[PDB]
Amino acid sequence: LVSVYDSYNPRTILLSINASTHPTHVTKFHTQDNKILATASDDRVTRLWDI
Amino acid sequence: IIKAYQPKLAEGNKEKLGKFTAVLLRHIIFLSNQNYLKNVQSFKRTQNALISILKSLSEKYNRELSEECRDYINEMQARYKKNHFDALSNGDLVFFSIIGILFSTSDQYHLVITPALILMSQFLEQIKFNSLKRIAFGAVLVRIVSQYQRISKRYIPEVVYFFQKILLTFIVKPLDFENIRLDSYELGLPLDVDFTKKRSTIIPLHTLSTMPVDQCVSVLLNVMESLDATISTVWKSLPAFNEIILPIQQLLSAYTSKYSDFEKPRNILNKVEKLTKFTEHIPLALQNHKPVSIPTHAPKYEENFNPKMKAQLKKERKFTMKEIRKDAK
Amino acid sequence: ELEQQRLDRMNGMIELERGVEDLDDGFWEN
Amino acid sequence: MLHNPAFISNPFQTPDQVANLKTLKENYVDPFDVHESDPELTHALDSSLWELASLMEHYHPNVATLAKIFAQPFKKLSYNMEDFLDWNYDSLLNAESSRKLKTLPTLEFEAFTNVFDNEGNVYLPGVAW
Amino acid sequence: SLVVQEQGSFQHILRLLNTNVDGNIKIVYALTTIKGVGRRYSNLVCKKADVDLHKRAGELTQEELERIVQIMQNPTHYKIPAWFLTLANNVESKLRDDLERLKKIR
Amino acid sequence: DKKARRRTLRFYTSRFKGDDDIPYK
Amino acid sequence: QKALPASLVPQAPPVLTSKDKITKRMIVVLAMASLETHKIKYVLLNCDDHQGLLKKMGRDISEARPDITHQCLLTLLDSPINKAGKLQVYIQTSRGILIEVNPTVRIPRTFKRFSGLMVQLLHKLSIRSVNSEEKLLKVIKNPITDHLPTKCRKVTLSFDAPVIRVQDYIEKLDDDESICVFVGAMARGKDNFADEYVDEKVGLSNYPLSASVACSKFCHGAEDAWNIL
Amino acid sequence: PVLTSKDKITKRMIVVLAMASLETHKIKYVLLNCDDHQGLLKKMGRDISEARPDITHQCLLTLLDSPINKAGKLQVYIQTSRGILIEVNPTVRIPRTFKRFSGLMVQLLHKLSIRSVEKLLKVIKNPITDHLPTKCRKVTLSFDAPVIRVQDYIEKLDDDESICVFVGAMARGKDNFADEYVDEKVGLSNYPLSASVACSKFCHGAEDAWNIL
RNA sequence: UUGUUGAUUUUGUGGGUGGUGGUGCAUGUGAUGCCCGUUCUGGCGCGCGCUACACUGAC
Repeated sequence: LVSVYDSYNPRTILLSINASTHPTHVTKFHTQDNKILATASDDRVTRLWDI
Repeated sequence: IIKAYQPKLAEGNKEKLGKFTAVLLRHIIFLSNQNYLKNVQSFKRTQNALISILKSLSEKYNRELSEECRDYINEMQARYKKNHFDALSNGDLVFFSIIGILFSTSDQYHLVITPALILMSQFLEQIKFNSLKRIAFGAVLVRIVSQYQRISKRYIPEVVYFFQKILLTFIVKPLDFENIRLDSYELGLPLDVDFTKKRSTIIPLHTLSTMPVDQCVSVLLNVMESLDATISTVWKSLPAFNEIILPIQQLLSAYTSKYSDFEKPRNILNKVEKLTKFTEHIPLALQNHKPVSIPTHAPKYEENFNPKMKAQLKKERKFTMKEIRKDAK
Repeated sequence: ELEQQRLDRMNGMIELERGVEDLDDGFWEN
Repeated sequence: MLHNPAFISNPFQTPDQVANLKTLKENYVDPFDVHESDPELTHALDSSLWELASLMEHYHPNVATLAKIFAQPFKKLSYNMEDFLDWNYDSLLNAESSRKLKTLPTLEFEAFTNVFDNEGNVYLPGVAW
Repeated sequence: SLVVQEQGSFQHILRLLNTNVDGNIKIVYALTTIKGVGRRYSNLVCKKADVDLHKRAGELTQEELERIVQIMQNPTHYKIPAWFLTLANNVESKLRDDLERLKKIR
Repeated sequence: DKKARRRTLRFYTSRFKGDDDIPYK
Repeated sequence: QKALPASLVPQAPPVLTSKDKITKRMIVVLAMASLETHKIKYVLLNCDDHQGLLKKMGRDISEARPDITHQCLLTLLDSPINKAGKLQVYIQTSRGILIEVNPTVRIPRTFKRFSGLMVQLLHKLSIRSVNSEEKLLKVIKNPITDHLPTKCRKVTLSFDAPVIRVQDYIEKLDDDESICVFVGAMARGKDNFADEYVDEKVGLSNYPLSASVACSKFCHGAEDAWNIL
Repeated sequence: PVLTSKDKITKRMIVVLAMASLETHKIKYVLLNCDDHQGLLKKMGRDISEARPDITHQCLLTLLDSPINKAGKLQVYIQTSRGILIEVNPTVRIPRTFKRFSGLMVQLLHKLSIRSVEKLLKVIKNPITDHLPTKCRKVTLSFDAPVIRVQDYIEKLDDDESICVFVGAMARGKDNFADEYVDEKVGLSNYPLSASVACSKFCHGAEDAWNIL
């Protein structure tokens, strides 16, 4: 599960996505584009998600 | 002795014969240990006859026999625990034979077989097998365990290990089998043996005590004859037949290359090629599990539904309150 | 029946009719 | 390794798909290399574990039971390794003698005339007194 | 390639006091499941054991588990305060008598 | 060395079918 | 090529509930169910056990058979589709009481006990599990329509309607949608109980069908259609 | 036409309801039930678990009421646990209520046959095989047996032959009641199947395979 | 061994038996078909108000 939190606001989950059943080791926001988020998993597929 | 102490003659004769069943078993073992090369025929007339008597006794005194059988099993580790093969004798080979006669070897768990099979497997691996007498002793053990699994056909890894080293021991290394651990490099057969004469493949027990080339060759033939039977019956059915037989194929190939005339490995090899050809070696699939149904729950209810004394005491008061309160008005 | 009794035991029927799986509880722990 | 789902047969599966599996079935070859010393290059991950399947048929009952776990769902998180490390042939026999369950010793209905072969029915052919 | 963390991996389940305790649950409330241990008792045991109250049960180390054990079994030596650790039938018969004699009056 | 790791791992260690009816009482 | 799921242990599928409207499912509405309680203890009124009493009630004892409702639930509840968690059952009593049946329930196979359950549900408005963990039989507020999924197809069993293959029928339907089948546990009567809610009526066989037989036949096609086995 | 055991040529789906727990006891003789007569069965030593006849009533209702029966392509057989083999005339409409069903079986067991003024229910002599068609395929319902599509099974079988489905009315027991007579055992669903449900599936499959509709 | 009594039993080992068992059938009979006890001791209806079913919440 990949979770997005508003910085300095731990209480509230802004967005939760289950990328894969396998562990998700890398989760990086795209530097150019805000909307899209990239995730890598032990599933070996690096899905590109969006908010 | 059995006739003089039948169960009906007097009370307690059942116990005396039951103890006699254990006593007879040790006598059968005891005679085998004794030298009998002088009078093998007379020994054969006694040795089988006593076994037949023991079979009748075992049919009624299996409990007493089994207890003695365990005790002999237990004792011989202790002798193996100090003497190793020097503890092992002809009678021990005889013993494992008698157990198969008088007990069901084709059981997943049995009182006497399972201690015995584990014990024989220990010899098939722990023992050095560094002398012709020792190898010949191992050859008998392999045959006994093979008969034990004559129907069950369970897989014994020690049998695989024993065949590999013995085959390689008689070819001593050729520098291409470094994964097999040998215990004697001086037992290599000479190149001059004919391997076409008809040599008896039966190993007499009495010859074990006495123990040259012909004796080495006969032991080799008996061992590999059991090897061919093992491939045909047990290893063929196993899913890993190709992996199990692969080291054996190379060893048999060395026998043929060094000896064109020597025919048995070619027959075993050619047999082995046929088994591998027909068998389809496929990726195994075992985690294909039956789906699980949704959970089940029974309902709780009353068979006769209805629409502690202190509560009743309070209840009756209220009814009494209402009447009495009316009464005053 | 003797033939049938033998077949069931090759499959793991244990006579005291328990099974082989019952025999493998606690064995490895101690 | 324990199972390749591509080789499973489904009942509803269409006959053209049924034919395809045989072509996949027939052309398979085990790619695991035993002589390669590099664990990252043995191509083990593409092979399958047949050797453990044979261990399910091991003569010892309990040892086979351990091999049967791989045919059972992997509910358990892990197995305590220290309970299985120091085991010996002596321990197996000692544990066998010290068995919580006791069974009845039974007998073979089959009858063998001679226990060893000569130099009717022979229990141990190829061995003589 | 070879990395081993000395703390050890997160433990999904643990066995404390002959009881299975989920690593996921908070240490204080994961410790309540044991019989006789409530929220306050678990809190105080954690405070005595010097275990941070922002930790999950799975993350606990062996020494912390042993310490909380020793706190539980042997409370007093760690100076835990002691405080912290037919007639109705007769009345019914009397009422019934009263009611019967009340009917007698009426 | 075994005895040391025996201690540590101690903490680590932890349907009606067909026509069957509900129980009588 | 695709990576296997992390956990291969078989897990029970989710138990379907009225709150969840997205998932496709098999809805079966046993309309015109004849269930009533009356003090003698309350006993589920029966055509054979109680005819003098219902005569005093003035209702026809011909339509006083809770048996037909009982057998239909056994077949529907025991079907593999139920075991797969793709079927949820509703029961509409002739008197206007709507009952939701949890897929996990195990109603007593014996009819006499089944009467004991129904008097409890009608009076207590709910039925508890032995372990007290879930709502198995609950009475719910009418109309039935709100309890149905948002996108769903509605049909009734009509002998006079055209005979259609249930498998081909389900196959041609969509994948987001679901199916409702309004089956009459009523013995005899005009097939207009669910006319208000249903959009079309279909026939399952040329010959007359019992409610237990028809519901079983319909669900088997769904298992073939959805590949439930 | 109404099929009869005398006629063997006609293709038909036979269903054998083996291990049927139908027994009559007189304190007057009445059909035994698991719950109605508990202490009475205890006096016999027969466990009340296997005293469950309405399963046979349930299987008969779904079998008899199936469209295939209306098409005259199905006959039902009941082999009682006691060893009594019963013919079911396809024309019979057994009572829907169990209490009335019990009154039929007691009459059938004692009188040996039920006649209406052809015997609707009649007792017959064992073994089953003589009553079965001369050319016929035999199978049982086994959970361990492989999952097979009944529609797929019937399609590949020959036409002139006939199919027997041995369904065990017993709530629980080892599935060997018909092993002596049957040649292969087949599983129908991955999940457990009740006797009534399982026989209904075969009726549904045979209808689709033979296009009974 | 009985309850005084005299071999009628007792003990140990093997061991056959369904039988003062029912129900029908054929002029009672049938190597008939089918299956498979004794005596006592007890035995509410109609109405109100308040609290919960949590994250708009608990601490």
